Amino acid sequence: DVLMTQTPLSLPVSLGDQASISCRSSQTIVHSNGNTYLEWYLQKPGQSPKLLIYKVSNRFPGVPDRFSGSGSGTDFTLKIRRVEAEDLGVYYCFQASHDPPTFGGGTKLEIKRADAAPTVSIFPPSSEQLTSGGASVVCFLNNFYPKDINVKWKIDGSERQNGVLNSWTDQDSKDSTYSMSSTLTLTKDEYERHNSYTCEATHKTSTSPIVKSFNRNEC
Amino acid sequence: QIQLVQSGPELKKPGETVKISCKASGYTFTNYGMNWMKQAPGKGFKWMGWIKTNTGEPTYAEDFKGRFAFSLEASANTAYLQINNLKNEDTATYFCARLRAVDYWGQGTTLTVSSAKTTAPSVYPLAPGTAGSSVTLGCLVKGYFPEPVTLTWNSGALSSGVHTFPAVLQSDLYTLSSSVTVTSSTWPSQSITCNVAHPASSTKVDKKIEPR
Ligand SMILES: [Ca+2]
Ligand SMILES: [Ca+2]
Repeated sequence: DVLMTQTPLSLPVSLGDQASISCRSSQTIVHSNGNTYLEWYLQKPGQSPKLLIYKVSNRFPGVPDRFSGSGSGTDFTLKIRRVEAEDLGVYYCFQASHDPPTFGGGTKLEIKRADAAPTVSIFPPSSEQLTSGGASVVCFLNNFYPKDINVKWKIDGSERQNGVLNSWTDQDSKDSTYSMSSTLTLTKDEYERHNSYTCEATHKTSTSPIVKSFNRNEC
Repeated sequence: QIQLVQSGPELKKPGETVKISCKASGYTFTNYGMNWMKQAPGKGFKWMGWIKTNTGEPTYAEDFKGRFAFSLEASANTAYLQINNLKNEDTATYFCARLRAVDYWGQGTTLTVSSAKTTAPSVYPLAPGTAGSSVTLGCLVKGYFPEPVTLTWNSGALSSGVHTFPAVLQSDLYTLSSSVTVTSSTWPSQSITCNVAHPASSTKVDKKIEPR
């Protein structure tokens, strides 16, 4: 099996800059007919892969001139001339020269943008969840960059670690930020034993934590 | 144009058999073989094998010989993938793709192999919520199986200021959420509605966000 090592594993680049993805084969990859069947694909979190480049350097219809392929031997490169936001996704090289055809592991392209602090909001369980015996406290941290952020829950002043579920969006296509959802699930009985619920976020954009909180008796 | 249309997502129990269809149009089906690819949850594409569309002669990758069968109906411009005796690790998205050197891909068919049953979600409105400049509302979609759920706001009418978060497994069941940010001079006088669809269980839920 020919293996395909891609480099790098993820690629942060600014708009307008240019990007280089490398794909290295563990054996030469000339087919018995003389051609090198090396392809590049872009996959977006939405979709199926779309062909960019076939036979090393040929562009597929409708792929813009900004993408170009080159290489030889065991060493292949995809260059992305003028990075646009639409170029977000995961790039793969692929060889169909020797069976089984094999893929590279993928490179993740991220858009490098300026730091942005999260906008944090907090929501107590709805009335309707509480009748089911359940209580999720939800905190949204919206539109921030870079992706790295820590979120802490406190209950009546006390850090709570278990029952916390986090979820990140992919990078937005409009503004290149990330968002995240943090949920603290409790029984109704445990939810009703405390008064104050706090969502605290530590982001490189500030040394002080952003705190959002509510008291069950405040409104 | 050229398209490859695959059948929809599937839930099977370990041990069962799936057949997944790949329907081509836009070209002479019999001139171009059809590949099958597996994308396991996470990263990675793996080639399963190919089938010569004009003779129905298949070729399987080493790791795919035995439980897997390629077939065609020509006859219908359809190729099929059957997977027998399903285990956990057959959980993946399956693609058909045309040409030896491969060019066009189908849109993929996700297979979930699980003994967890089809289960409808509950939808909870998240209000701030009752009495600046900006308000953020949300929707909690709790306890469904399998993926996916479709979540829109109003009826697609709100697209701006929307974040829908990927589903996470919360003891056997999925949870997802969505937030939407609107002008404070909008809500609560213009109604805001979270519309949830769970095609597997045929659930359609509208939940109005009421101030608390
Ligand atoms: Ca940028
Ligand atoms: Ca099941």
